[PDB]
Formats: sequence, C-alpha cells, structure tokens
Amino acid sequence: TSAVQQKLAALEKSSGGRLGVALIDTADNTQVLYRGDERFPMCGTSKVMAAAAVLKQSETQKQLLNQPVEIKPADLVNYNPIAEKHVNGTMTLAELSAAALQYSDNTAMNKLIAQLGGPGGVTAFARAIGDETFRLDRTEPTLNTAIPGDPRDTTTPRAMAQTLRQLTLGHALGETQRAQLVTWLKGNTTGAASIRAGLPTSWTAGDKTGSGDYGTTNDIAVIWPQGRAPLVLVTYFTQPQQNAESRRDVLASAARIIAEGL
Ligand SMILES: CCN1CCN(C(=O)N[C@@H](C(=O)N[C@@H]2C(=O)N3[C@@H]2SC(C)(C)[C@@H]3C(=O)O)c2ccccc2)C(=O)C1=O
Repeated sequence: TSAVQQKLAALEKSSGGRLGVALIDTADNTQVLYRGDERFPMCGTSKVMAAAAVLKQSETQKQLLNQPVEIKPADLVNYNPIAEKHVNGTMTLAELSAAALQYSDNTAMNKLIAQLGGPGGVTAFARAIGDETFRLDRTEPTLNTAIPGDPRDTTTPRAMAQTLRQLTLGHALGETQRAQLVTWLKGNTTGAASIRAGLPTSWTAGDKTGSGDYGTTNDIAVIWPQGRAPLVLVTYFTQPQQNAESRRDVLASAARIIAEGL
C-alpha cells in the first residue's frame, strides 16, 4: 500500500461509497491503482468506446461520419439536449458522436450503439483493441441502473485506463481519428467539477463524465500536465443506496491526491 493508495482509501472512508482509480503516467508507463480490478458501472463513460468504434469504422467506410441518421420523436430518451433539436430531421454520425461525448446526449449514444449493431457491437470493438474487461449490455437509459453487484455495463478502472490510453495516445485508431477523439474530449462541456477540479489550473485535459443511480459519479480523462508527459486517469465512484446524490467532489479530491503524488 503506497502513500497515494492510503490517501485514496482515506478519502473513500469518509465518502460513504466505493471508489475506483487507475492512473497511467506515460512519463514512465507506471500505474497507480485503487480497486483497479473491481467492476464499476460505466454509465456515460461508455460513450467513449462507442464513439471510438464509429471512428474506427470511418477509417474504411470513409464517408460514414457524414452519413445522416434520422431522429424520430420515439428515439428521444431521458436526456437529449442536442437530439431534441433535430427530431423529425437528421444528424450525421459526426454530429451524434460530438453530442454524445461533449453534451452526454443519450439519444446520440443510442444512435452510435445502433450503428454498431447493438450494445454487443461496442463490446466487440473493445475486444478488438485488447480490452477483455469492458462490457456494454444495454442501450440508454437503462445502462445507467448501476445496481451493486450487477456486471452489466461495467468495466474496471485498470481496463478503462489502458483503453483510454490506447485510443487517445496510442494507435488503436488511425492518426486522424485519434486526433478527432482528442479534440472531442478536450471540448467536453460537463467535466469542470470532476477530475479537472482536482488538477492544477495550468494543466489541460479532455474527459468524459458519467452518472447513474446509486449516486454513481464517474470521469475518465487524458491529461497534459505542465512540463510533463500526458497522463490517463479514471475515477469511478458508486454508493450503497439507489437514490444517493452525485459526488463529483469525491472525484476531484481523488484527482488532487493523484496530482499531489506525482
Ligand atoms: C431505467 C431507469 N433509469 C436508470 C437510472 N437512470 C440514470 O441514472 N440516468 C442517468 C443518465 O442518463 N446518465 C447519462 C450519463 O452518464 N450522463 C448522462 S446524463 C448526465 C449528464 C447526468 C451524465 C453525465 O455526463 O454525468 C442520470 C444520472 C443522474 C441524473 C439523471 C439521469 C436513467 O436514466 C433511467 O431511466
């Protein structure tokens, strides 16, 4: 048990919930894990895998991202800030990817899932890039039930960090596609209270949040510290009761412990 791991355990102790952390410092490829191999509900953090899978398809079905997708009134789910504006019209797969990632639009996510042939199509992409842990089982919004002990729509912090590294800094995607993914993550609108809130102001980052029942509060990020090689950081958090409140502050604290321990 390292000093950083002990600090994360202390944070978890006062948090009321269960915390999972995985850092990969590309300066030396070292990792810092806390409950790194335990499963957590991904919620919206799964949107990165879906968008990346569509980016991979676009490497060979070249005009895929410009392909229109019909948005019907019945497609709308619980949170669709972008899709609702296009009901009875269309959005391209690039628009759907941007909406899913940057606004966490759930209807947009469902269109990515549908393009991939269902939740299993997202899992299939995960397997193709070496992630044997990730599993997407349901569409939005039920993939957010986040029931303790339920393996559906879960992953481990270790697996997600390795995957995010491969996708954003490695070669799981073509160069243009990796750049597009990084651009989308950097333009996220929903992350300032999470991982980012625990980083020095001078650092830059891209991230994708997730939230669900059981006060499930997640964030996965690629970070560029001042004067350092990039980091990949996953912070997952989930609580014992279905109606628990969101705790983005716990993710921010975890990120601060990680930054202070570099
Ligand atoms: C079948 C019954 N059932 C299961 C429970 N459930 C949900 O927990 N959905 C969450 C959700 O959609 N989360 C998606 C997600 O992650 N993103 C989007 S929304 C967001 C911007 C808060 C978030 C982000 O980026 O942080 C959600 C959480 C917190 C408040 C409202 C909704 C349902 O939706 C649902 O219907």
